Amino acid sequence: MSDKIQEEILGLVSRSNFKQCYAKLGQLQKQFPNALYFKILETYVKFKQSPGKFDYNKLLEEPYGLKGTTITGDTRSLEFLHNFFVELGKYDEALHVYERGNFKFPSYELSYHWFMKALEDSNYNQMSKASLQLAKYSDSGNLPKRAYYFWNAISILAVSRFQENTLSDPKKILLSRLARQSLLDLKPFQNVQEIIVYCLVLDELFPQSREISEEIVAITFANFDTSVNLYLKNFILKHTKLLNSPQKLFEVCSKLIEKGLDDYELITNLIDAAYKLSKSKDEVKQWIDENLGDSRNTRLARLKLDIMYTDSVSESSLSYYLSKYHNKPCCSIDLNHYSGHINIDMLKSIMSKYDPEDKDLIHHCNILELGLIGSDSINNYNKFKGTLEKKSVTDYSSCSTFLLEIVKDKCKKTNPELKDVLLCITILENYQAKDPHNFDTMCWLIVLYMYLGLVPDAYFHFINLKIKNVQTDSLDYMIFSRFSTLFPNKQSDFYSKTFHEHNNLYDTSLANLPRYIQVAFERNSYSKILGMLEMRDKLMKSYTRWTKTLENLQFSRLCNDKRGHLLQKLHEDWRSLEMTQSVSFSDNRDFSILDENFAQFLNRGKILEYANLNEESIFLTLIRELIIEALPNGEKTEQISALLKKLPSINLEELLNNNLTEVESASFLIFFEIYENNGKNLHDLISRLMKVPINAKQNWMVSHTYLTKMATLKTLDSLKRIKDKEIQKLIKNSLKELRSCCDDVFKGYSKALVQAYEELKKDECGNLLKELDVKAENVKNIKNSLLGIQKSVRNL
Amino acid sequence: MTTIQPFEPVDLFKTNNVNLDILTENFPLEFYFEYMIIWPDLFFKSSEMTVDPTFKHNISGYMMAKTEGKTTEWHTHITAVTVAPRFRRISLASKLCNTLETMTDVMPHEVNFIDLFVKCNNQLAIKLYEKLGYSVYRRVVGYYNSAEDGYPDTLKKVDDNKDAFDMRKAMARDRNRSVRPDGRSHKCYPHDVRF
Repeated sequence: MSDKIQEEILGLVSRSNFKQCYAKLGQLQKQFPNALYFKILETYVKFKQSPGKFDYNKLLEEPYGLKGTTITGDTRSLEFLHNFFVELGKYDEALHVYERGNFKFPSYELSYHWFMKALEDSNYNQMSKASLQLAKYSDSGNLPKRAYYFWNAISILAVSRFQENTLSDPKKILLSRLARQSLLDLKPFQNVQEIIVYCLVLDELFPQSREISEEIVAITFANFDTSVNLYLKNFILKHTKLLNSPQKLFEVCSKLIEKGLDDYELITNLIDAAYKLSKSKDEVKQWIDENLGDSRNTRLARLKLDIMYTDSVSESSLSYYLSKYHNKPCCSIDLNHYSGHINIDMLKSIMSKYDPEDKDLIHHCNILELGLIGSDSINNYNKFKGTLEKKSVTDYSSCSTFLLEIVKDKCKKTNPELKDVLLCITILENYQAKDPHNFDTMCWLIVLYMYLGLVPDAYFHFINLKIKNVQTDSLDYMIFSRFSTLFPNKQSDFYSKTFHEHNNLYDTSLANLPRYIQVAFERNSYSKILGMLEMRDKLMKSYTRWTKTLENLQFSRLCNDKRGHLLQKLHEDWRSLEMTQSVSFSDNRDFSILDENFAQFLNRGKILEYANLNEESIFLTLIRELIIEALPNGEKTEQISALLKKLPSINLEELLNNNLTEVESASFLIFFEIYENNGKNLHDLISRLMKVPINAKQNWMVSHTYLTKMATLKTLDSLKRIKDKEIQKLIKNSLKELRSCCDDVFKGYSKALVQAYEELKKDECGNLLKELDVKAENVKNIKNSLLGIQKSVRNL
Repeated sequence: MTTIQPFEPVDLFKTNNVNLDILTENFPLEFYFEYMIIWPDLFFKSSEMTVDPTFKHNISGYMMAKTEGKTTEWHTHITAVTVAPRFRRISLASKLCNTLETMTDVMPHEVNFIDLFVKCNNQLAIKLYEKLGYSVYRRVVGYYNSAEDGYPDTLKKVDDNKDAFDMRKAMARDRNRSVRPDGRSHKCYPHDVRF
């Protein structure tokens, strides 16, 4: 009955029909004079009608604020107060009322409710307080009192890892002391998870403590007698090494290895401990081989023993490992880890000793990466392109290493030419026709098209990857980054289906996290909680998560779509970040999937300038979108003003150029002039925006520079506060040339590609094309894709 | 070199090097959470210390399992096994299978046997499983039937591209009670597999 009123009142509040809300609440008031929930509803309705007309301090600070005295135990009344306080950005007072409510009316239900809602706000300090209240009143609860004390420890662990800024220096020691003593009083531990939390509490809240390491080592080693646990393996390995006890390290490794754990970390620690125990090299080698047999680690343990005992890898141990793995993909990384101790010629001679029949495709790839022989990708691929027709369809071909090496070499140039970009496209497309499931070359074909702006053929690749769930956050950045200025086609499956299905991670899965968080605590899966705690934090700060919403706001603006609902979610997302008291963005993009050294390759590669997006660029784009909402009101907001100070205290012009494109930099300065300076300088500012050249060599900038101009002008047209006649003349006149040059630029872009194809057929590109045993693909197909983009751009 | 490491929930962002494989399923994000909530200890990954985490993901694979059944049916079920393309055909798939053996044969699990479902046409997996001591117990007709395919109506019709093998290994404590040499000739509906 309480809920049924809530949406009815909110629905009438939503439709701005506030008049009958008071009477119906008054009817509820006369029936329920003591129901403070209706009193909270009244203020909520009052604030919605006119936020600037009702005194927040008089009506909310004194009854319910941080000094609030009006304290009630009704869960619904407190929930609505927390909701309204969060809606006002008063997160401190939002969770303050529940602590006071639990203080005035302590109960297992109210403490449980406080724990849940504080969990939603990521206030790890509050669950530490909330869990303790549950422990005292655990008598009426469904869980043992020992569970809640661990919950306090986990919450303390939560503050230590992610909310260390919220603790004063004396408080850290007090909470550290509290965490250990609560878990000590519950000894003996009932299960593995309880042991892990105590070890987790000691490991990070008492670092570099000698007695802490010994205590953890003792208890974990005792549990190893009957059960095998990997978490305790991590605990015992780290602290025993800190103990500087080679005898204990040898015993621990020997105990776990004898139990069937084939781990190189155990082997390395066994190897390191034996040397400090002065064990002979042969004794350790036979002991490892006797207990572990012939494995990848055991063969490579001998190489580790060679470096530790002789500072150089002996030919006996290396050849033994090369006896089985010379033609394996893992040979590359294993020998590279020891490249500083291995003689290259001695390794080279062994590779030349093997039979040419054993010198298979993988063997040459291992040769090519080791630098033993000069790059012969063209011949090696030609030699091994015969493996393409005999390999399994689902199996990946290692011939990509040859072809990608050529692709990388050309792409290492700072300014790829039009023919150079097209040259790599031709090579990979034929290989991808031969190797449909090979993501290594297929990802590069994707990246090649996006730089040229050719979305439709690149999007044809994504559906074949079957990207879903976690892969959306880490791999959609090649395609959905800045999508509003590249492929603004609402009717396309690209946006209608692929984009919409990818949002389910953020709109649905992200909201479903709290339910799974609760069961983990209740099922005593405390160990996964801390890692799963990091999972949610990175999600709301994800680069892809923030980019897609802001770009969609521009895309909705570009297509004249409604933005009132869209902004509301942005404020909720912005509110969600703010209550976590850590305003930051999480770069979860997987740049390593394309190249090992992609970090060095991002900033120098113009091939990925469309994906060059940092925290400063993301934060700025949020500011521009937030200005859009505030401009029709014409009022400066403290929300925007405070964020402006958080920007670097440098010249604003230079900050844009380091994180945003030139056209975006001009457009960014456009919105500030009207917002900050009341728009006195648009006449010069708009002229500079139109003076931005649009040349056929700009590749993806051509679509970007056109649509950024298209997006910003449409905003200023729809902004009704523009009253000066003269600036109104140029804004519409500037649009005229923008509509006119819609096809002029594209046919120039279309024309420019044609000569590049002719350049490919001739000179060095043609000669290698004959060497490639690959003939140039037809021009007409990609032109239709480019003309298809021009087809959609006209209707915009 | 390969080291067996716990699979943290945030490691899902570091699994692209394994997840882009065509036969490796990227399960719904909720499904990844369910396994670690009830059975965290068996949710681990294979990592390479030779691969620097700063420049590239070092995860070579991840193993999902569960324990079901009662009394004689108490067993560990292997759900999905995957190995990164860079680390295949080097018996690392065998190591993870043996890793579940030593983990579940001792306390607190002490399971009677290990079972899993593999498609009948998956000859690559069938030879791998049978090599390590696993034995086929029954053929699950229509295990991978979609909604369009509907529920199988008869066990007489069998298709290798649709039926799955109830593909088992017996432990020492089982005394081979849960395995039989004639498991291929036994057929049952997907609903008959209840624990």
